[PDB]
Amino acid sequence: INVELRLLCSNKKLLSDLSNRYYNYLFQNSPTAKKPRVLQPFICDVTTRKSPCGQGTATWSKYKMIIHGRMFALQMTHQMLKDSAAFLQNTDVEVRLTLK
Amino acid sequence: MNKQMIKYNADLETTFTVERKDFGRTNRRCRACFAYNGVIRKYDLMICRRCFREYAGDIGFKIYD
Amino acid sequence: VKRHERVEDDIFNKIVKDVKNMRILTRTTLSERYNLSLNISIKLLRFLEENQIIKLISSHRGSKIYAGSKYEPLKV
Amino acid sequence: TETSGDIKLFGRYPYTDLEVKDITLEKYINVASKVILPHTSSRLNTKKFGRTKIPVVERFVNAMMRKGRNNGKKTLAMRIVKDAFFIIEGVTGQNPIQILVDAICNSGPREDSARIGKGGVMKRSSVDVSPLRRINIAIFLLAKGVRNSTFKDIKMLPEIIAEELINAAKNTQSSFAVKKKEEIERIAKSNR
Amino acid sequence: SEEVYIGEVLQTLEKTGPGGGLTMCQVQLKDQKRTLYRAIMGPIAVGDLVALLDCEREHRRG
Amino acid sequence: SIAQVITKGTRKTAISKCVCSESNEFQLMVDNMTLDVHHDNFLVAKIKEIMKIIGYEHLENLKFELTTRGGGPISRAYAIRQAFAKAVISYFGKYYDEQRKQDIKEQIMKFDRAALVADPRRVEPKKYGGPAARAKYTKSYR
Amino acid sequence: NTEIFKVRHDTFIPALSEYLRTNKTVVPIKNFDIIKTSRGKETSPLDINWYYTRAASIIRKLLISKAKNEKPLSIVRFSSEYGCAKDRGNRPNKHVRASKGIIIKILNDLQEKGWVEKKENGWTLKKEAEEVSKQLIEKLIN
Amino acid sequence: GQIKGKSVRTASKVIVERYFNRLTNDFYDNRNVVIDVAEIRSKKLRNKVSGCVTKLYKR
RNA sequence: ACCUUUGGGUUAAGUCCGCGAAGUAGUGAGAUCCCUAGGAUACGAAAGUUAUCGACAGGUGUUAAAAACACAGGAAGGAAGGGGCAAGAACAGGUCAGUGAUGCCCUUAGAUGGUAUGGGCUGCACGCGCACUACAGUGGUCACAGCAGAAACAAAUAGAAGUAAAUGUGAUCGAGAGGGAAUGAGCACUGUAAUGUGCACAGGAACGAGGAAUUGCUAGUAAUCGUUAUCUCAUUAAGAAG
Ligand SMILES: [Zn+2]
Repeated sequence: INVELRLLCSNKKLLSDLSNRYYNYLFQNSPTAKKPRVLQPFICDVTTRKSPCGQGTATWSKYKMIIHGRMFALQMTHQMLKDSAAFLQNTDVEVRLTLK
Repeated sequence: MNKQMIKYNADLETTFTVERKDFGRTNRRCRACFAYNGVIRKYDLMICRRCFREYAGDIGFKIYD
Repeated sequence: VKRHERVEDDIFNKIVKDVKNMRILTRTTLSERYNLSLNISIKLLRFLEENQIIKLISSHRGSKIYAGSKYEPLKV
Repeated sequence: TETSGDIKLFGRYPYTDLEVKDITLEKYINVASKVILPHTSSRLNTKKFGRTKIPVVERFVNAMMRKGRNNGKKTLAMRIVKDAFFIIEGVTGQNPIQILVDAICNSGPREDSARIGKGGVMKRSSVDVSPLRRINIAIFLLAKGVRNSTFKDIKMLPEIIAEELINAAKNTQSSFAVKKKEEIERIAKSNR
Repeated sequence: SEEVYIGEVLQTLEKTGPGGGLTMCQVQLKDQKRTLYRAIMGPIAVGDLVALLDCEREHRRG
Repeated sequence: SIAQVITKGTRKTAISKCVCSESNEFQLMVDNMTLDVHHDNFLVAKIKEIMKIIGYEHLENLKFELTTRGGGPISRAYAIRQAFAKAVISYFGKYYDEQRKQDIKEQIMKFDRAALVADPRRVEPKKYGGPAARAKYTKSYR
Repeated sequence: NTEIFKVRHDTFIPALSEYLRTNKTVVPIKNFDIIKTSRGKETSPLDINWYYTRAASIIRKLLISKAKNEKPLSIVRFSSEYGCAKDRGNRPNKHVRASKGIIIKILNDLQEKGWVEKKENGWTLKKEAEEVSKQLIEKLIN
Repeated sequence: GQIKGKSVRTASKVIVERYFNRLTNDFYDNRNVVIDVAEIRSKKLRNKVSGCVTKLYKR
């Protein structure tokens, strides 16, 4: 019955498009469709001096990479899970599944 | 490599083996340039602060704020 | 001259006569008028507040304040 | 706990029937705003005359957080002044608040020394102070007198607060703050 | 001795002095015909009351 | 079910929640302690201040439990004071006539707006080249 | 009910301390008169009966933990509860734990009297230790 | 400094000559009209345009 | 060869308003992101999360235009606050000890190339730059409570890394009972190796608020107080970055 699908992605526009596409698919099948849950973004960061030597005013930069994520929890029969999984390929988004 | 050393006990007749722990600069050389100084070790990078800034945008890091 | 570690009989006698008609009195007064140390101004002051000769009016943390026979508060 | 009536300072003091008693000062001394505890976070400092609307005893505790090491210790200041009001209310016999008001009235210098010369050398002259500056200096002097008096002396700090404020309200030579007000006015007159 | 005159400020004119510390002001005395020009150094608002030691000393430059 | 409302009050990084309920007797608890047992007097002063601008007859037949997390000792007292203040107005609007809500609100607004609205004030982030938000490290010349 | 919160800590900790000493339920560590409570402390305690104030406060930690239905208390938890700021010369002060040996001895004494039961992940109260506290409070508030 | 900048004053001046009768003394009417007619891609700009247009309309 | 013309008001900004032998479009600013603060009618049955919305000098008052203050309501009010990005031209400014970026000169088995065991970079007459504890009582000591940014913690009988600290109450000590520098015989830990670190007992130096000079800082700012599941890191922070 239940499935939880994690769409994980370090680009916001892609994840927004792919989730809108999958939401449209859900509402076109109409199994009591719903929005995705927007997850707390993972943020990995590094802070370093700009100059390659000691000279000048010490100026510092913070680089941070953001891994966005969205979860769909959903009700489907096993055939529809097996058949719909054909949607979950050729994406820069990484896709993962949980089941009970 | 985990190197091993022999050592003798107080009798100077019985022998035992002990392992050398890998620590310090000797194995943490920059993956782009072999440098021993200013290596960022976080997130399992092993890249120096000079090399990082030219490649950061290829890896996918950005300055948001 | 340095401070003292006794309240001898004649200092004791005259302090009773002096503590009446004084208003608010405190650890320092006994130790800066007479020659007593802080460690013997506490003990004498605590004694007089058991004898009903003085009355305590504050004791917040270590800051501690007393009143003698010609104190009179505000009125509404 | 102690009361279920109207708002009184430290839950003890009347908070009514208060007179400034110098028309030059009237608008600049807030004894209106009924507050239980001399603490507010009201963000008036980012305004043109907003630091004149802060209540009186508030301005007076702020003056204590000084000598460097005591920066930020506003609870400690409240603890200190609470005790001083007990000493003063007792000693004087009148609302500690009217003692504080009269201390300010006397302790502000009315005339001052300043450089006037623009198109040449700067020559000193007497000048006349505004209402607002007059009260700003009063608090400053009352505070500076207290701080330096207590430094390496056996007496308790809340007691020194009561010594100075009574005397100041009574305009006596005994006050550090009052003496220094005389000095400034005498030098101002010398350069008149 | 405590001689004093109370005067009402009617106008302010110019920020004045090294660093612009003073303000040139026009003041009328409360119980006399006299109207003066004076420099004052605190912040001043129109309609303030100020206490003077002399009714005569003047800043003629106005 | 028993008549109830819930409110939230914020100061710096302290957050507090107040639940308010019908009762035969006026009751107030903070950190599970009553006002006559609680260990910090600044909190008790800030509570009895707001309880007196509101009339005692408006707090009658009503019970309060306050819980809080975050910030520090001074900030939490103001956080608690807002949570308490908003509960009475919320209850009057929901369970009595709306004129009494308006009347009470005029009194609190005349006293202190910051009892019913939250200050948006927070600590500013540290920048590089200084010890704190704005202060710079010492430049030298010779 | 959560009966413990109805009385003030600085009346309860001194009250139980006498009931302990008059029944000798806990026995002092060797050299209690010269040992310090932590490496962060400057000198040994001013009260000779400090060991009993520890025993009285340990049962209080457990009563309130039971009242709030927390997870059982560990030897590490208690060591951080009693911790302090250690003086280090010419360096900033630093937070340091209490010494475990005192706490271990108290908990093993209380085990032998049947006052404290060891669980797989901490220590917990027992019926007798709850009822002593109950019967004390019922006099003490009156 | 709260000065409007060149494109904002230019668009303001053109719209009042092109659609004058459609405009009123009201900020919200004027904001509705610029939301309706214009290409402007952020509410940040069209809040400023309708501000200047209702400042002109009085004069 | 060159100038586009009379230099009057405004803004952070030729940002703009007047007037003209000039007039029309662009770059730079600006606009244009991201984070922090408020907002369900959306989602969940757990009790939170996210949000195309919200502020424009708009209102009133200031009598050319352009801007402006001061009030007021408002979660936010004059570039909302804080970052981030960021013209043209320059400089014989720094780095060849970051670079399988690099021209030209030099060395190259008795090496100016590698490795190993040791020693130095840490030496000490002395002049300078930047930090840390202080010089006490608005203190020291004993106990007991109790609160962050949130959430991680075998065991330990004197003691030998960890979940705040300032702080709140009671005791105590009483004006070098402040302070912990050089040093002794020990007891443990990390390590291949102590020279490094922890612990106990001693020991107890200068310093009693700093000459000529000199450095930042306008509000949740400066200063205080701890803390780093941040960076260095076997073990070592009195350094940076939060
Ligand atoms: Zn590199």
